[PDB]
Amino acid sequence: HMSGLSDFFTQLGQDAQLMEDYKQNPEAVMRAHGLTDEQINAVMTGDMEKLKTLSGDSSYQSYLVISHGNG
Amino acid sequence: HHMSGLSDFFTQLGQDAQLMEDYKQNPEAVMRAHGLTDEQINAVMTGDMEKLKTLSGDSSYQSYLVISHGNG
Amino acid sequence: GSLVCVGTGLQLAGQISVLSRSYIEHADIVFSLLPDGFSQRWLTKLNPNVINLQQFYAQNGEVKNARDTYEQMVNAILDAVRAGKKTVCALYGHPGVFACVSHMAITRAKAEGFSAKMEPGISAEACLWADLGIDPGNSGHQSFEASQFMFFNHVPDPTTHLLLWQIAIAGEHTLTQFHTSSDRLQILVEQLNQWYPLDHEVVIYEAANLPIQAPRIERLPLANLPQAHLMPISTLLIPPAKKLEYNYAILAKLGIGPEDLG
Amino acid sequence: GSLVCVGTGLQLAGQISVLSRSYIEHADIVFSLLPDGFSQRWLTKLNPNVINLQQFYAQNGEVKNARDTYEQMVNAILDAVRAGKKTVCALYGHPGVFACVSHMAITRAKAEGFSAKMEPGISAEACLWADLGIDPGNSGHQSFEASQFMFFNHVPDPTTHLLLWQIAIAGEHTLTQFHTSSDRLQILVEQLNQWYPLDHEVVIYEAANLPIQAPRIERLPLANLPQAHLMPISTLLIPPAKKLEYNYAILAKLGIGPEDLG
Ligand SMILES: Nc1ncnc2c1ncn2[C@@H]1O[C@H](CSCC[C@H](N)C(=O)O)[C@@H](O)[C@H]1O
Ligand SMILES: Nc1ncnc2c1ncn2[C@@H]1O[C@H](CSCC[C@H](N)C(=O)O)[C@@H](O)[C@H]1O
Repeated sequence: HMSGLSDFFTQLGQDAQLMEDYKQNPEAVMRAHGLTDEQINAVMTGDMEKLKTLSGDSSYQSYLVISHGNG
Repeated sequence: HHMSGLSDFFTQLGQDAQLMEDYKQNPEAVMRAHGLTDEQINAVMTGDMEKLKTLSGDSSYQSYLVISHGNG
Repeated sequence: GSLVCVGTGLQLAGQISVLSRSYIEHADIVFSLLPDGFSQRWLTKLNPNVINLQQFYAQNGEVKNARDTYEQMVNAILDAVRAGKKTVCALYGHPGVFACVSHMAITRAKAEGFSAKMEPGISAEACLWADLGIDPGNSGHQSFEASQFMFFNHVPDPTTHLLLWQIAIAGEHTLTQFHTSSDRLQILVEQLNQWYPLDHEVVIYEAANLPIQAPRIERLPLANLPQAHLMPISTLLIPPAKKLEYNYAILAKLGIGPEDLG
Repeated sequence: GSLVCVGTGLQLAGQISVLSRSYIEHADIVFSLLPDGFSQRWLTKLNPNVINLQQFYAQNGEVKNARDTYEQMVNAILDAVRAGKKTVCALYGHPGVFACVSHMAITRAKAEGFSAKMEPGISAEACLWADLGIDPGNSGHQSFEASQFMFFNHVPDPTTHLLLWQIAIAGEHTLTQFHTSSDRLQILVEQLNQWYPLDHEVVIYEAANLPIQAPRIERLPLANLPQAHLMPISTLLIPPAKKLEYNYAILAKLGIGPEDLG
């Protein structure tokens, strides 16, 4: 399910022609890239797992504090 | 020929990390290996290619900022 | 071996340099620090031999220093280099912009006499200028870490476009959790209110990581910041509060009259 | 028609984003402001349908309103768009960093109801951090156009990494024509001396434009800057002159002291 989305998102972010065709008709362009009705819907509504991973904000913030707090 | 050969080569070299690693190992050998003449290799090795006609439009940009904040 | 640290930009797949993409394809081993699974899947298809560096962040049941977190990451990268491997680190955005792991690894690799370099990438501020149609050179530009701006003395030039990075965790500390993030942001607003009106429009910016989503460009008065939902990927833009004024002292030296400035 | 402004970075062919390269490939027509023949040749082979905007710069001497130059560039771009062409405007580095043409063209295209956007690129800022292994986030970062710093009132934060762009033409004006350029940089040096001592080490930086050349990273005392040989591509880096000091007032509001930082 997410393996097909991932491969379609990679092409879409690289191809300027696909980016334009997608803008004009996103539903029809996703059908033509072999994407299920579940997958189309999830993209159109925005209701789709973002797969966000642990950001290093707190580690970078803390490191900066520890660096200039040693003087 | 001279300028076309240098442009094609530079373009390839700027795009390919494999080629760029080899060029740092043996600059003469890699250039010689890509059909560049000794005259082309010479222009590169301790020669020109830099300090050659450029136009970065800094004057027109600095003037634009001055008159757009000049409030006159 | 060797070390090349590269940025993949913020957008999936399309925002990397042709050269940086080339470095990853041909790398013997890749150490990744990417923000989501889509970009992790994309990297792995480029080069299968990927070691994911976020295993080195504190996991469930652990508390870990930034020092030990980074030391462990650098050590892992340097082990592959020590083993004679053509090693590439793949960070999101620009590997040397508001990130220290790559700088640290490159410093250590050179010290041990290995060849190590950083390849610039497209950072969040680079995305911001494009998405908000703002020129940082127009009236100048300042970037500060939001917490550094609170803990240390940074005096901003309010003629400039000011970026406060990592705005979500502004003033965060295991000893300041008696304050809510809203409470800390209220303290930051009091501080900014020294140069910026409480009704001064600021922008919460979040560059898109996927090509199917628009960026977050939320405009709101400075006073409403404490009630904003902020993400780890939020950057705060504070446009100029003041028009540029002529520098009459330096014009006088140069012999220019203000009326002669177009 | 549509408009997309892209940047090619500073390094020939390899520093352009994969997606920015594709927009050029597929464009019906490309308007270029590339600085040199090598990048012009590379663009040409990607897409032969190129129009050079460099023509619109003052040609018969030097008395043209910069607003008129840019007005004509924007007009030439919009004429291709108005004719229903997939228009792409290719700039060096980042199309929107210390440049106004792309923002202007995109503003006027939007205002005329055309699809217009800017793709971020790798700027001279971004190359500097990588080449000098400096993190703008470490103690903060400030960017000013050198001449804007002299003619207008900017306050530098000497705890930050301060960049003066277009350093070569610092103080250039029709009224300063007969100034010797060392005279102009000497005034800038005196001005900067309010915050930076004269023996303070500064860096003249020039990112490489070709893969066969290493960057210029010239360290020298601020005092020697007027004697320096400077290029249109020169950027001046002024590292911090001061350690970060604790913001005691904000620390007390948060309920922590300096001893808690570290
Ligand atoms: N998608 C995004 N939109 C806006 N800012 C972002 C962002 N992703 C990261 N950032 C900024 O970067 C901080 C993390 S530090 C890492 C930044 C990264 N090296 C870069 O070049 O952008 C965040 O707290 C935020 O301020
Ligand atoms: N090769 C280079 N190395 C260092 N700075 C450079 C440079 N090319 C341009 N610059 C800087 O940029 C100024 C021109 S304004 C154009 C900047 C371009 N849009 C960018 O993203 O970088 C120069 O005066 C200088 O300050």
